[PDB]
Amino acid sequence: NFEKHPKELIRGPIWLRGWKGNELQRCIRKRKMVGSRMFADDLHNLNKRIRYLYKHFNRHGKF
Amino acid sequence: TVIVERWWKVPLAGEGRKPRLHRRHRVYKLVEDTKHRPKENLELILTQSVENVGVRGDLVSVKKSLGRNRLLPQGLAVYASPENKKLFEEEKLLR
Amino acid sequence: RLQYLIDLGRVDPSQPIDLTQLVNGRGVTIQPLKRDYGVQLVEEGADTF
Amino acid sequence: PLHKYPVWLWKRLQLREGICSRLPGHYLRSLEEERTPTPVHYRPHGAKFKINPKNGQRERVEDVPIPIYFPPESQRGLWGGEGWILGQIYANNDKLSKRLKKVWKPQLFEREFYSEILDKKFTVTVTMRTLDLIDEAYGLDFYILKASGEDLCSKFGMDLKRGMLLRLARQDPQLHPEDPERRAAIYDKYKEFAIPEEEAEWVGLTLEEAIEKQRLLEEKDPVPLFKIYVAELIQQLQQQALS
Amino acid sequence: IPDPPKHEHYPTPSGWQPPRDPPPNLPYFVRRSRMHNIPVYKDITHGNRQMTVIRKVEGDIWALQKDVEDFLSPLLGKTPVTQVNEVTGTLRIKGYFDQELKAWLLEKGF
Amino acid sequence: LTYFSARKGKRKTVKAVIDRFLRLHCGLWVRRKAGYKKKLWKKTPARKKRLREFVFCNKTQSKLLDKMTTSFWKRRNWYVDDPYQKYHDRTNLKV
RNA sequence: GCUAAACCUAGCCCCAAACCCACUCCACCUUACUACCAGCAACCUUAGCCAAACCAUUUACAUAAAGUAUAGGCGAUA
RNA sequence: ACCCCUAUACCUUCUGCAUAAUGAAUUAACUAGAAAUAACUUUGCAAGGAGAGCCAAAGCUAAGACCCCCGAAACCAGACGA
RNA sequence: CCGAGCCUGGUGAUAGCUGGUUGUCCAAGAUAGAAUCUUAGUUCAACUUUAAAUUUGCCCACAGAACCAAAUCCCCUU
RNA sequence: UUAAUUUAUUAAUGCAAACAGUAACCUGCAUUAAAAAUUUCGGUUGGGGCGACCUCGGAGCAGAACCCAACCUCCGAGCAGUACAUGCUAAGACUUCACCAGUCAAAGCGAACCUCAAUUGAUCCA
Ligand SMILES: [Mg+2]
Ligand SMILES: [Mg+2]
Ligand SMILES: [Mg+2]
Ligand SMILES: [Mg+2]
Ligand SMILES: [Mg+2]
Ligand SMILES: [Mg+2]
Ligand SMILES: [Mg+2]
Ligand SMILES: [Mg+2]
Ligand SMILES: [Mg+2]
Ligand SMILES: [Mg+2]
Ligand SMILES: [Mg+2]
Ligand SMILES: [Mg+2]
Repeated sequence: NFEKHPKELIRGPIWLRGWKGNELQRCIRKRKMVGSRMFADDLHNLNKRIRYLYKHFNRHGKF
Repeated sequence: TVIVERWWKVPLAGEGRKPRLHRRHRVYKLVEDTKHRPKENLELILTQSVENVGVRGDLVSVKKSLGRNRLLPQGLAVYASPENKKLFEEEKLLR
Repeated sequence: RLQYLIDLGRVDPSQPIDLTQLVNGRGVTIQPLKRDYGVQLVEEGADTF
Repeated sequence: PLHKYPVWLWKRLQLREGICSRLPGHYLRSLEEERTPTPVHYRPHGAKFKINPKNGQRERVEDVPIPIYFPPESQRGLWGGEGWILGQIYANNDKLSKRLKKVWKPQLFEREFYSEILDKKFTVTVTMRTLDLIDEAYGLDFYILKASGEDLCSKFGMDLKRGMLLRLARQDPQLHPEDPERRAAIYDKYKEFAIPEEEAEWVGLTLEEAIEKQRLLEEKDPVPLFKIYVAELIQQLQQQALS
Repeated sequence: IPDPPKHEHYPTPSGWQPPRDPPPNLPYFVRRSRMHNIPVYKDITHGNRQMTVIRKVEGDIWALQKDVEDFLSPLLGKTPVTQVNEVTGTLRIKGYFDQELKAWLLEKGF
Repeated sequence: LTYFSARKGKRKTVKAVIDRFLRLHCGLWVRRKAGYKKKLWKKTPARKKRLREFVFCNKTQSKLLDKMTTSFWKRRNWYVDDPYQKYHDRTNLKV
């Protein structure tokens, strides 16, 4: 009787639970959902990744 | 005091949320100064006859400098607060 | 479209046809976001009604 | 890995955890308030909706404050709400011209102020804005009292306010003998305000200072265990006697 | 979804007609949709390629296909070119013959 | 043209295109001829007339424009009395 | 036949959950690891690479509304 | 097994390389195509589709399938050095 | 290794430049021009690939294509 | 640096703001300096430099449908003149090998009873 969606069955990291995403997109989600309570050394890394990823997608490849 | 209009528009963030700001929102454009304004005059009740500038008991509009650096410190006058106004009126009536 | 709906049972003409009823029937889907201001009645089935 | 609580909440947590919890309820409330101060260096968007140009359409209009900077000179004496503004200007106010940094300073002064509740003349760094405020509130004391803690803008001012509150509470002799009537009159001027004596002690304090005060209050010497033991023994004896 | 009311005279205005009882005995049968329409559809694969699809076919699809071919050969002057898929009881016929197909189906009594 | 945005992670529209062109639902792109509000004196009447017409974009151009915008600008919009409403859908095509 | 080869399990990664650490004695801001003598004190926009195919304004740092309204050498882009 | 006849290493870069153009002693292990709009495909349903919002003059939901690596001189922020 | 130190960070800086891009087999497959701080690049066109829909496509024969050579265009039959 | 854009720093001034009186020191806004600070240093080219050229049109090369280069050979243009229906619109075409720009134009409605080879320049902004 549609009490629960199958997406509520899945156990995982909170930022991607029933949410498919993309590399860059996933990073962004992580930064928003969790980043506040994230380890300084890792938050910085995440930010860097995001910076890189944007550059790679929005500029670097083909087509 | 300087009033500083903000160039570049803060992008408007919610009821209970701070709006994060950018190094271009840090750019301002000064609209006005509180200085370079028409000098206003302040109301005082005189506790003593002063020269021709005031009559005892009366409520006068003085130059602010004169109010702040002569009259008030020397007990020659008091602010136009509604509190003491009544008292002064009463005194006048009595007189 | 309206006629078709009537024929099919959904949207009862013995009751009033308000927007809500139409929506329930699922003749007219509308969406306030993307600024729809409701239904407009159109001439397309003028005769044969 | 991940933290339990975010980093912006750590300070809050700290309060709960230790000595800061032993601070009273009425004081921590002040710390927690942190309202929006009075606008000084910007004209506010008084109405929440305006209807802008370009398109005839109402839209929301929030007013985001200019950050402000108070250098530690301003903690020593009453400046207004105003402090140093740190910003950037476009050169001749065209955006296509160069952008260059700017510091806008308040016009400072040095002036005496007699305070009825304190019976003393305080030389103060006093901006024109402060003077104006004082005039508006009539008395300097009144201004000090009336001015909300965020609004007041100075440690010195806060201290003064606290002192005034204390005076109001205790009803201590400021004018000494031969002026009881005068004192009474003064008190009656400020029947408004006048918080309980215990609260007025804590008013206008930093966090660290408050903590220190708390520590001082509950320091003491450790009580001899021997005494306690003796007491216990006595109690036991009494019990025995009873039975 | 409600089953449609029993009208006085068929075919109803807006050219509707129910699936006639009893079922017409044949090698094939065509179910109707949710909405009680006879399921023949237009489709445009590329920008160019235009086709029609009968997709609720049941039993002997081959027979149905043959019948369709017989029907449509006099209009085109061809053998229509049909891709039947046996698994999902469907029939990709090349070119639009949608309305006509529907009419034919109605006549048959599905 | 920002294939993935910073915050939402969606594609963005180049708003130049939006400013300048009208996408019909059929996917024609309509444009005002360039040089149409300029140096009209020296121009012959015929030329002026030509320049005051709208024009349909080339296939390649259309494709470019489609890429440059998001699917929002390609939706069906049921305006009350937009003068272009009749051109959105296409009639009587054949290859 | 020498050189060599081979070999799982140290441990580690990513989650989840839960808010951590910190005086045996002695020493440790003087030249730290030093037993023992008369004067200071913290707060003050980030930038630039880079993108704009140069470069000066300018370039981000739950879901849906929405990449919408707006901004912008009205362009990059935001 | 040689002896006879046939036979201008490889990669890259080139209009064109046996070139006397680059690279590479050899073995071992490590070492470089990753992103959606729009298309196509096959399912599902179908004047509707979709587990709200979005799209819909045959559509819509679904999956599948395209978009590298190494390398400056540089610029700036904050430390450390006579 | 001072025309402006060294270290860390921004920094996987940036390179229209160079070098490199790793299983098998088959198939189709070559350089008209444009603009362009542009000719070491690019974006249109042209050629090229695939998947579609289609009706004509190439070879062409008489007629025909100003005045101030070779040929070509057009072009029914085939 | 006598290329451009800036002066936030220092410079004095000047006007405010503060002041006092009588019949200076600080902040805000202007000024020109000094000092600096961002910054860039177009292309074609029988190497580059120097010189010349860089947009448009007519003639030859290019002899007969178009098209066709060179720092090949030769002329020129960057306007005039007449109108003031150089009014509206509109089938159907051409097109400088793309796009943008250009060109021609039947009918109709309004009215009467264009010349010229080139004679020009997008967008945003004003
Ligand atoms: Mg919200
Ligand atoms: Mg750049
Ligand atoms: Mg450069
Ligand atoms: Mg070489
Ligand atoms: Mg650079
Ligand atoms: Mg020495
Ligand atoms: Mg690189
Ligand atoms: Mg082959
Ligand atoms: Mg050159
Ligand atoms: Mg030369
Ligand atoms: Mg052409
Ligand atoms: Mg005519």
